[PDB]
Amino acid sequence: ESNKKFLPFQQFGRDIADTTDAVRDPQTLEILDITPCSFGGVSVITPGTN
Amino acid sequence: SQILPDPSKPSKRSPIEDLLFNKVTLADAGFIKQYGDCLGDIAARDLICAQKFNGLTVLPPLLTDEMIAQYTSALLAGTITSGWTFGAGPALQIPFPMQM
Ligand SMILES: *[C@@H]1O[C@H](CO)[C@@H](O)[C@H](O)[C@H]1NC(C)=O
Repeated sequence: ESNKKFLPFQQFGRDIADTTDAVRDPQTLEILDITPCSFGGVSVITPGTN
Repeated sequence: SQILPDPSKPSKRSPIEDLLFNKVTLADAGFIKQYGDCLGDIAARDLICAQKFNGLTVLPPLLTDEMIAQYTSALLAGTITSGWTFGAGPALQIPFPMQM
């Protein structure tokens, strides 16, 4: 759910990197926010294989 | 007193070091900028979350500030209680006016 106050003539929301982050549902005039799913980096710690 | 560590404060830093740390403003310290913080959605999207969402990350340094402060305090104590003797071998005691 989005707390942004869209103007009645606006349909999309963009960010700094020019990607859509807020959307309006075509059926119900409701504002939604899109967030990328969880991600991260993995490191492996090991001694020598001998 | 202005350069020795202050035991009253938790981080044990001298007043001059306190002023130096307060003067410099840091953006990201390599701490845990948790994905929960970015998904908090406080309607104020900073540049850090935008950088994180595109594959750019910042790693923390190996040595913390407390360890560097400890090293500085050890150097100060060595140069005050011994002079230049501890830099070439065992530390030898000497009164400060005689050293000066
Ligand atoms: C579109 O149809 C659905 C199902 O009949 C209805 O619930 C919805 O309100 C309609 N959309 C609009 C904008 O009226």
